Amino acid sequence: GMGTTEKSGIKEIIIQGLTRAGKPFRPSDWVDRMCSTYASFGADRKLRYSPYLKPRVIEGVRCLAVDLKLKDTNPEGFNQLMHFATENQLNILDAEGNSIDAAQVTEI
Repeated sequence: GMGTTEKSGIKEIIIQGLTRAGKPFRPSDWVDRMCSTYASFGADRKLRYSPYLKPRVIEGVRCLAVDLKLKDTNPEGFNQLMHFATENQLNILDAEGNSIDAAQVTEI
């Protein structure tokens, strides 16, 4: 804010389920889809949502937390996950839940 916020040390982010217009995106299971989308069967024919991805609730809105470690191991995956925010125009937040841009993330 007209001060030194030259980058940060963000290591977890939260894609809000609420748009830049302040209204909540649909379907309400969008958060559940992004888990499935990166899941796999764990050799026992049950799906296993990967650890780098979990639902939340904040201010009553659902939203999806994302671990930045996934970018180390599969940067393409996390990239496409970030892009989904820009798609539905969701408020990209950080670990505290301040509204940020994706440039503050995929450059660490």
